[PDB]
Amino acid sequence: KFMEFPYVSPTRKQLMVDLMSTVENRLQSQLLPCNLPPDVRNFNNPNGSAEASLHIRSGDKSSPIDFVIGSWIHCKIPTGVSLNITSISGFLNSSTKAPNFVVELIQSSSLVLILDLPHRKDLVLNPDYLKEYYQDTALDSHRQSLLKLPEVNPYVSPSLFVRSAFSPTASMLKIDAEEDKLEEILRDHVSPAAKEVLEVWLERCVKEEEEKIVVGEEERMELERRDKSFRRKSIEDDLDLQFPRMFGEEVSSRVVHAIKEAFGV
Amino acid sequence: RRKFMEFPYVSPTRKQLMVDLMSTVENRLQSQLLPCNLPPDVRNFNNPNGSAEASLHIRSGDKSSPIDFVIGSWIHCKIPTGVSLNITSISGFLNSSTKAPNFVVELIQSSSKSLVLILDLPHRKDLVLNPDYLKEYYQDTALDSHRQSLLKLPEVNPYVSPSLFVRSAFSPTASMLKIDAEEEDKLEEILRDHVSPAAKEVLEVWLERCVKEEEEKIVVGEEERMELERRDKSFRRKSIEDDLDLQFPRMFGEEVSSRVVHAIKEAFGVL
Ligand SMILES: C=CC1=C(C)/C(=C/C2=NC(=C3\c4[nH]c(Cc5[nH]c(C=O)c(C)c5CC)c(C)c4C(=O)[C@@H]3C(=O)OC)/[C@@H](CCC(=O)O)[C@@H]2C)NC1=O
Ligand SMILES: C=CC1=C(C)/C(=C/C2=NC(=C3\c4[nH]c(Cc5[nH]c(C=O)c(C)c5CC)c(C)c4C(=O)[C@@H]3C(=O)OC)/[C@@H](CCC(=O)O)[C@@H]2C)NC1=O
Ligand code: NA
Ligand code: NA
Repeated sequence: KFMEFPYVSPTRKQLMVDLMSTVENRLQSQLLPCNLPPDVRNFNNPNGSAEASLHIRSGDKSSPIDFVIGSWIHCKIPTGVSLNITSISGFLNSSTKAPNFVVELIQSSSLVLILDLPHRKDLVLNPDYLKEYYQDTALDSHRQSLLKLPEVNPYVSPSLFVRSAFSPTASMLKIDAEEDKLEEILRDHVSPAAKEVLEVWLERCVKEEEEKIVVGEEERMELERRDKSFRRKSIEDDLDLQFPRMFGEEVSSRVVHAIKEAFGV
Repeated sequence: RRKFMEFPYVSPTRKQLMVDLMSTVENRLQSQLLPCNLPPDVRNFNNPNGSAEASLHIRSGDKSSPIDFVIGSWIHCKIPTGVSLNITSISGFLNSSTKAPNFVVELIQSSSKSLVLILDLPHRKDLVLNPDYLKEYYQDTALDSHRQSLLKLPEVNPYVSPSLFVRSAFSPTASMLKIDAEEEDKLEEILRDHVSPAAKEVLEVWLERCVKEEEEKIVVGEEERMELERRDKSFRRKSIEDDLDLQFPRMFGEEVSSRVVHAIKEAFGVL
């Protein structure tokens, strides 16, 4: 269990737990046991400059879920600075068309937040999917709400892919600053927002009893290609050239092997 | 009784940018632009009461040309609020004989508070599915530089549209900007010193890297061709039934709208 969240702050560490828990609970009926070798559920750099923990529960069949993943990456920058990442991502299989789920707190020095329900179909070709999963809900409210905060501004990634892989309502934020209020921000706004978002994913994207015969060979293969494309790109950009570094060639390869396998790539 | 290239109600700087822009297009694509065949009724029109006045300019592309058609326009309208709305724009649309990006530049001044600028090379293929399309037309270029460059200016800020559709229909490098204040004096400087160069450079990459002659002998495969067709349909469809279908009957009265919306839907090839 990576539920320890060692290096993070209590407030941050607390959000990750509530979030992860809700996930595993509201979904027990459809999630399988974590079947990762202890060698992957927890790993670090030989020299001890970086430690991490992974948690991956795959979905049962008949279930709309492909798999879920939680993790925290703690590293020590040779510049004396410490990088700490904590995330939770939900991936759906092609038996469903509904958006995925992702929340991430990223802090190298301020703090970067990523909260969103990643669309799984082209929104320009499918104007109805846009209406169904984003207009109707209130995903945009959470983004705008967080914006009002003075020490909170829009975060635009250096990667164009990242920018396009996220939905129009996705919350990509850079919260500048000074513990004190930061933790207040997390507990009073971020968490409420993050939990609300996850809420919509569960009750409207995962839970369901409508999809008879729907999603035919073509539309379905469409999804598997797009999901595959996305999953591969993101692993080649975040792992392939960032892991051999943080934990040495020995580790990465085996951890990235597991992941690429978990991701079907 | 104003012509398209007259741009009556806006300012000199804005008016000049729109003229330079449309002319560069017309001059640089002489070889493949067909002349405007819009009836007088559609080139220029207004609401019988005098509240709204508009001018349209559409040049369809010849066959063998990668161009669907280019359209230029300006809408002047006086809101029951006592305030006036002015929109000027130029869009370039490519047909299925190519996969290359489209082109758009729009200036929108609803209130006397802010001028909204929309400058982008709208993508025509899904970027997550086609990462190479993303690398070819966006990374490789310097399109994002225009966006962050213009953003440094204190008076300039991000403009996030009420419409989720609009938010997705644009490329990640698009410049969706909200330019501050009515400090006429400084506004005119920005458009003159920054927006103009930015737009002409953007239009420049469209002309020489999306449209550009060279070996245009590249045939869009059978299935890629159909996707483009479908996605272009969807986009145009949405775009018109959102901007025109809900706003025109209001601005110029049912009589004119149906006439101009009909001409537009025809040039966009929709049903
Ligand atoms: C839907 C799921 C996901 C999305 C959308 C996602 C997005 C982003 N991750 C970044 C980063 C990142 N991620 C990880 C972990 C990780 N990545 C994957 C990918 O498949 C997996 C499975 C895992 C778990 C093992 C590390 C170690 C790490 C960085 O060092 C990097 C970062 O913070 O640098 C400052 C950001 C790129 C930077 C940018 O904005 O230009 C970008 C925001 N990461 C997702 O997991
Ligand atoms: C590739 C081409 C185009 C793109 C991509 C495009 C995008 C946008 N137009 C908006 C608007 C808009 N457009 C027009 C004219 C017009 N629309 C079409 C559509 O097919 C045609 C053919 C024409 C005739 C030339 C009017 C009158 C009008 C508004 O009142 C509205 C606006 O700004 O209100 C403040 C924005 C809505 C969301 C927002 O507020 O951010 C959004 C940014 N408009 C294009 O023309
Ligand atoms: Na703010
Ligand atoms: Na600025």
